Amino acid sequence: MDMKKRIHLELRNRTPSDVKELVLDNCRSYEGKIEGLTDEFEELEFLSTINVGLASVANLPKLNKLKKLELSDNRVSGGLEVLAEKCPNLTHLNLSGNKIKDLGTIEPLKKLENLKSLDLFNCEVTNLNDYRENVFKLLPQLTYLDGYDRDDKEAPDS
Amino acid sequence: LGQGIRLSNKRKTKEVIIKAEKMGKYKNLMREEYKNLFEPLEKYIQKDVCF
Amino acid sequence: MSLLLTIAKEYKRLCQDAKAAQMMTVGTVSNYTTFKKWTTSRKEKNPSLRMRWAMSSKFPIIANKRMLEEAQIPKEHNNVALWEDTEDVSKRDHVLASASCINYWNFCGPCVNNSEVIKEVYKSRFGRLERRKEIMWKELRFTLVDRQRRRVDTQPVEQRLRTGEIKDLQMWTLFEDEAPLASKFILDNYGLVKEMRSKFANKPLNKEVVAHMLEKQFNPESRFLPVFGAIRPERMELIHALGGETWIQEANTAGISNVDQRKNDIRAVCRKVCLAANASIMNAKSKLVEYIKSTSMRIGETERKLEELILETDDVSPEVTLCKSALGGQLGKTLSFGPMLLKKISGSGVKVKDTVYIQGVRAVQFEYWSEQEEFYGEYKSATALFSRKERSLEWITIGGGINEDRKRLLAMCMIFCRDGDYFKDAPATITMADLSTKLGREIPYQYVMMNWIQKSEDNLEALLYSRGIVETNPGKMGSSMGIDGSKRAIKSLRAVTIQSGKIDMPESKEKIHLELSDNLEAFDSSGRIVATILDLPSDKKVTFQDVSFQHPDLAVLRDEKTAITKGYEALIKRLGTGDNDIPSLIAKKDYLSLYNLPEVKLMAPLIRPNRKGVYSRVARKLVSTQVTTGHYSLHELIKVLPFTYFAPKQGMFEGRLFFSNDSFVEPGVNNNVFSWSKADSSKIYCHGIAIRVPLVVGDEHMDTSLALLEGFSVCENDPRAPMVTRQDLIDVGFGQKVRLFVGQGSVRTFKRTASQRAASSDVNKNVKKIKM
Repeated sequence: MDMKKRIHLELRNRTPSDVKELVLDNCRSYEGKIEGLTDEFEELEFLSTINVGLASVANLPKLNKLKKLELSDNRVSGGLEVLAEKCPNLTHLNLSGNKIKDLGTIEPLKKLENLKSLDLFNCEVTNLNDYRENVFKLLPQLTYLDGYDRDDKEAPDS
Repeated sequence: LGQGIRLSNKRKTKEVIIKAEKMGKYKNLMREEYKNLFEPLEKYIQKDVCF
Repeated sequence: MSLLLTIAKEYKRLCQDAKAAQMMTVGTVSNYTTFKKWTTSRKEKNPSLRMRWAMSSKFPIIANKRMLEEAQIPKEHNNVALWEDTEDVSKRDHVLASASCINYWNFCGPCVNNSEVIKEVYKSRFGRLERRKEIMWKELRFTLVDRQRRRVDTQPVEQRLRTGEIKDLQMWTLFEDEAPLASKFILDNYGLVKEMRSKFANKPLNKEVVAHMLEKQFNPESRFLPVFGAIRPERMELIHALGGETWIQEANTAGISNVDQRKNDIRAVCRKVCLAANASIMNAKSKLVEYIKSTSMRIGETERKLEELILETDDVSPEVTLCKSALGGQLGKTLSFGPMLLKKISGSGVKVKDTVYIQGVRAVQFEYWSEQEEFYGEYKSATALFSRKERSLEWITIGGGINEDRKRLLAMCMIFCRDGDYFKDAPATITMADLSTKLGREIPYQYVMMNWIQKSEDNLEALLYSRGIVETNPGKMGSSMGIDGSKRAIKSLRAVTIQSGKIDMPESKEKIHLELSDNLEAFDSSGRIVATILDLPSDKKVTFQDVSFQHPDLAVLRDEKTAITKGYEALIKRLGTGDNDIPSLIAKKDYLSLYNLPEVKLMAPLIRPNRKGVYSRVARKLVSTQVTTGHYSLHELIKVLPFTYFAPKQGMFEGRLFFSNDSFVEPGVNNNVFSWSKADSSKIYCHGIAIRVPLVVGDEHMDTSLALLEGFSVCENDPRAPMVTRQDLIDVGFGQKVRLFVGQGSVRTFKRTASQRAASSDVNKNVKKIKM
């Protein structure tokens, strides 16, 4: 469909200032660009955008109370510093299914001191040597990676 | 002498095959490097071999 | 927006006038087309001359003005003019310019983000290019060529359609907002439309161009041309660069476009179903129609109905003819007598009776035509032109290239004309058993002699000997044929002519509506037979790929998989409109009433009994999760529901859901038992069989009103109901009414209630109730 209509539909007369969750999976966004998002969404604490032909994060507005994001199945690559500019209170992140080549693209995420878990699956970076260890040495605050902590400690349900 | 040289047109759609004994018959076609390596020895050739 | 307000102001100003008002008030909208012609009418005799006489000027071109200002197109860039403020007489909103302007735009003008969409717009020509690049050329040779003329197709095309099926397709992809009522071709071919729409949606484009290109993408260009060698569209598109009257550029082009495979598969399926229906004795007609409509096949990615492809193809075979006749499909005036081909050029006649004695005295009636007629004939690598006259082969000419083919064609022609003494006194070898009636179905002596020839070569030799033999006169040595099929001999057959060079196939753009009998023999407004079931190979076994024989008789599965499939079918049929159905319950979020459906109660016995509770838990869980929110996938509930009938329990769910026959389905991944794709969201594949899901509700994947049209229907007009758009159409309640705009200049009233039946049954039955 289109993120615009999808959003206008999810907003069943509700103001964009009292919601705590949103989902936009199986949609489309022209030019891989956000469309319909604003700073009006303040109480939002979760977001899910999956398989929407996304390629970048540039129109994403400032969301502080947000603490979990999902961008899988898209082809984003390179833009990972806004997260500090827009969502510095973020804790859970997921990027499995996107275009990620090296670690220099990952370095900005160190500034997300509130980060706890990250999910990278099916990406090129995973096909390197000593990547989990090097990443942990890069992002020390982090504890979970793709659902597994140091020593391969399976993470709980929730 | 081993298997003789082969010929070919530009597009390579046709390819002729000749034996060694007759390379002295088409020397005017073979490349230089293959030519300069053949004339000085034509004296020692009898039918298809080199004395 | 403001543009909309401007359009309204312009409409107001225009209605203020009297003539414009009279014309926009009187008559219907079709008048527009007429008005489109009375304006901007001007032609020229020799445009080349006027083009050299105009381009020799300063500003020979017109162009928009605001587009140039917005584009910042200057004037007198480097002392060279590009345009000057003026107003053409016709447009009044365009300005003169020069061709240099066209370069100035191409070199320092506005650039768009992407333009690869062109490759889709002109897909046919990029396909031409690719097919060309994948060729391996070969040597060139000189010689004379036997170029035969005939009607063929030059444009390779997949899913060839008609014109009425396109004028609609050009709308649902491009200009949907003004789309007419949904036609059957749309409801059937949903994935096709979805595909064509995914590419040309949310794009800056000129749409008329796209429509024209789609017409070309669905048009096989049929031409009457000289031809040599094999006949395939992949070649005819570049025949100009393969050979002429005196030269030939050899090249291999066999492994491209995978076209004829589809046709041979279709003909094999037709032969199969024809034989099946022939197995019957009194209803082969209805049996065949049922086998047809109960069958489908895949084309590339999409699945198409057989009866739909049959009415689009042009394979003149004794199998396709029968089918196209059963479905009332008109066709050309082409005959078929066994493997050969025939076509009448001129003449007439009428049936007549005669008899022959098989062995001793055994009278058997055989018919012939009492007049003079002329016929063209085409067998493998052989052509012929002959004439029949009162049970005799008057003359014949041949232009083939083989002796065997030339003898077989001659023999089949002699038979077709009942020429010879055998038809006057049959041989001893034949008997009453070989006569006819394998199981009761008679056989005319014609096809009898046919199979008698195909049996042994010596029968063929004797038949040829039945034709007069004489001594090859002088001069005619070249135009003579021996018994072996030699271009010359000392003694040759009677009334025969040979020559080098095939015969030019005739042509006629005519159509005829024929019929058939209970014995599968078609007739054409006369006693002539165009096709039958004796003219095809006896039988053969084949394993058809990507096909759906959803019919009991045409099925090989056991009662278990068949029961599973029928349970799924029944469970899907509850996907219609009205309460007690799954859509209304989902809308009401009554995820519980689904567990109590009767269909799950009928499929329950098939569940593995030792773990039915555990699976049930998982299923109910999934359902609630999908139902409570609204983010559900209709293709998973229909799969997991059959397990929710029992009571939950405790246990370890491995990940699979087994039935009682060691066949499982997995919730999220497609398998042999239950598969589907986001491309074609209107199909469900179970054990290879296909199932058509109705279009009543649309989940996250389906993203238009196309998925709702099978839930709506027309009703008596009610001015009280509101008028809404095609997008808010989803927010209505099952059983409600609403007014709406359709296509152009048309308003109607719709109701979200479906009608299960189609006209095929309600007419035929009531008819059969009249012949008593």
